[PDB]
Amino acid sequence: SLLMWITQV
Amino acid sequence: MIQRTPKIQVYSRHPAENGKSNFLNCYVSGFHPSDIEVDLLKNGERIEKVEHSDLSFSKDWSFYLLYYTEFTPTEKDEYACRVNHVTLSQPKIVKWDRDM
Amino acid sequence: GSHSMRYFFTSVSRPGRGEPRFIAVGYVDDTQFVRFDSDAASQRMEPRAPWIEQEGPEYWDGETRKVKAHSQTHRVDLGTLRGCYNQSEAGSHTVQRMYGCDVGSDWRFLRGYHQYAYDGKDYIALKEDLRSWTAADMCAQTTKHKWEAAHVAEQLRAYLEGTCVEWLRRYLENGKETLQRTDAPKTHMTHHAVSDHEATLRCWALSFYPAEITLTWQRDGEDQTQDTELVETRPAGDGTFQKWAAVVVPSGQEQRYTCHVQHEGLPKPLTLRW
Repeated sequence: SLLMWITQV
Repeated sequence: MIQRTPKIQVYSRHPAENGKSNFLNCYVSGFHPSDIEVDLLKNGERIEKVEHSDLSFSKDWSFYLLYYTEFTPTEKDEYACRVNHVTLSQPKIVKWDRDM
Repeated sequence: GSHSMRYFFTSVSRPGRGEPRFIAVGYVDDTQFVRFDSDAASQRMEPRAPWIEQEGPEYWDGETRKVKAHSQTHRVDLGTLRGCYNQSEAGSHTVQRMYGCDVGSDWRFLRGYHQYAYDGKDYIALKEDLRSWTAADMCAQTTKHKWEAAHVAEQLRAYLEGTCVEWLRRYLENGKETLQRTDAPKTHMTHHAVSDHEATLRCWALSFYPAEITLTWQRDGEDQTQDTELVETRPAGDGTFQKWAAVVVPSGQEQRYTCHVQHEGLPKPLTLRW
């Protein structure tokens, strides 16, 4: 359910 | 930085009836940053068994949460909610109106 | 009615002593179901709604690892955004992040979200087209190009248009007894004297779910949408919501005014008068 691939700023 | 002063609502879980047990709520919302101090008062003095919900915020990036205690409303005693925040130079108090 | 699933992430920096406080909450409509807190004792993805406890340990282990992944991504975002804006280290800062999807009454995709904010101000947000971004200041344009070079929006469209919708459908089915109920608002009205030549009428609505409700006053028989006060819908503390609306009425004309309540739990909109 949670997003696996999260991207930094 | 740019901040918002918290919005305060003081109300009861159920319609207030003298003598019958109820819950007193203080709903602080729409503030930033998240660090906040909320107290519930009985004729001025602070209530010590104050529960509170988990910290939350809506999609407009402003936080909200709910404080609540058990209380028995009566004709004489006055209840309020003292909230202190970064945007408040002094604590802001909102007294409880039975029909509000 | 329509439904939504939203994930909120907040990492606040404790300058000097203390690692960034990281909080992650998941929502379906208005209720939270999952939560992680750095200051909590479990250090895991804790459940907050009854229906998700159908998920096995494979779910809770995968979600916990992903939360601790987002914890470090935002711990670097604090240092990255503190250096872009050139700010002090003794001052605290807050990064917030939200992504989710909405569906209609037929559980079909409507629109997705992927937004970011720094200290409560809009930093960067995914537009309606799920392609371009909205960057105001230059430190968000730096992130805009960085996400364009990494094809972030193209990689997220698979989650927003599919993975998010699939899990929301499972959540609405496993918790259909909780997420699909409609509690009709218990209504009443009070009249308190304000002064001479006027008096107020307060139209109440209590113990309803979901929070979406419409309270409009009608003065035989047009809406009084301007000179009416309308408090924000507030939680009652037991899963339901409360809201009221009031109008100031000259004495002797309280019977000409009337309140109208519109809610999902009502087969037909109600109408009350003094």
